[PDB]
Amino acid sequence: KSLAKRIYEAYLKNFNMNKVKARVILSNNPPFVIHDMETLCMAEKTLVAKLVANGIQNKEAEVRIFHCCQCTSVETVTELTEFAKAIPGFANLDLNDQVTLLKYGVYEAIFAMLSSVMNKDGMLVAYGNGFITREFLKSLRKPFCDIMEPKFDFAMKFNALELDDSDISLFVAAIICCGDRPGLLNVGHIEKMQEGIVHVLRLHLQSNHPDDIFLLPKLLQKMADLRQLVTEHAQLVQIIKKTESDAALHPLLQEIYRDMY
Amino acid sequence: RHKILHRLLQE
Ligand SMILES: *[C@@H](/C=C\C/C=C\C/C=C\C/C=C\CCC(=O)O)CC(=O)C/C=C\CC
Repeated sequence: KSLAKRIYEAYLKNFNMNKVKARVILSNNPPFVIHDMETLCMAEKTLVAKLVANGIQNKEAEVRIFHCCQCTSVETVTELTEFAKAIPGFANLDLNDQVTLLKYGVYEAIFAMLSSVMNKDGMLVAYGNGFITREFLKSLRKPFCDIMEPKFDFAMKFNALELDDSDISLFVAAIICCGDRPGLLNVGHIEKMQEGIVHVLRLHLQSNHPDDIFLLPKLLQKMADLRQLVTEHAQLVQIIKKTESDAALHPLLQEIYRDMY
Repeated sequence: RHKILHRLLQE
């Protein structure tokens, strides 16, 4: 019972974006939406964007989006390591265990986590300051279009559940710590951790969503689906670095990506 | 092999 709240509390501090806020905003002005290249350039120009993007100058709309995407990943991955630390008994794990879980984990956790800002119409950007059309993301020249859509497809089915922030935190913690990941020093401590974290979900679902008694099976399924998406994501990212002269990968992202697929 | 990640945890 203590474990569950501790994850919720840890999750709340670490992540700027939570489900309530994304849903709520969607309040003097609505988040500026980008449905077009023209709109993107103007959105790109504005003071907030300039402040928070690292001042990217690439000259390719598709290239800038892919680089702009990266700020979110680095930002999320950094937050994920902190979340992992908060989880009881994660601190214990050996550096090979902690790092290995994170490298596989960070992208799986994000995709489930990404959903809350996501909408069938669009996804929130710049801490909710901006909205980008799903159509517009899909329009971008290959292979840049491919990355956003399946994540959205997963997002549509995943959103439907539907999970409070407490639910996610438990889900996320489970994703982060997996016995299966390659090269783990100890299988038993992670597996023991998973059981604890996963058990909490079971107790949690019964009080929280009495209306759905089957949530855990469906929720568990998502991890298998998520695993494929990271594989699919990884393969795509690899394409860009080889195919495109222009695209650039953050040092942290390279370490995570390398050896993952 | 994972400089950034080791640094992140240790700080
Ligand atoms: C830069 C332009 C666009 C940023 C668009 C999307 C990034 C959001 C999420 C990406 C998440 C994960 C990436 C996955 C990966 O690459 O590995 C700045 C800009 O103009 C937008 C700012 C405000 C909009 C009003």
